[PDB]
Amino acid sequence: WGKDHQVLRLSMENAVGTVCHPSLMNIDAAVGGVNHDPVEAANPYGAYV
Amino acid sequence: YLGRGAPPLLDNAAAVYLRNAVVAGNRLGPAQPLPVFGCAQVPRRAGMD
Amino acid sequence: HGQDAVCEFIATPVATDINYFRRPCNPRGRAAGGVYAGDKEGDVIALMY
Repeated sequence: WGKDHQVLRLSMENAVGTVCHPSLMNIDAAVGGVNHDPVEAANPYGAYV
Repeated sequence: YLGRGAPPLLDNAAAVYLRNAVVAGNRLGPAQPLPVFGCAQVPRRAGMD
Repeated sequence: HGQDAVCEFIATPVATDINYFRRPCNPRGRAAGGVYAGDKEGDVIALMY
């Protein structure tokens, strides 16, 4: 109920401004920011072609 | 799409296709493009309750 | 019983939810008031149509 006791609704077509913007595909800050302090061998089985 | 902090989609058709699919009628949606220097200019509506 | 009142019918989509109707709302479908106008000149008559 919004202000005024009006019963309201959101749903998920409502998230199109957030997740349908090309911020979803931008991770370069993440992949570089987790890169530092290198990590051990990961048993590159499913990790290697 | 009211700000710019996002490197866009690399297909320029994809970018403009999705921008104005989202931005089409949004209550926040930019009135005129996001000026390079300027305010994002949320449209003002004839009335509010 | 008293002065006969007069009912009037505005054809509406059957698929208009009952919730816009479980409230004081406007019979036409949209707020027409000049109470809501922003006094930005043409607000009322934009506020409406």
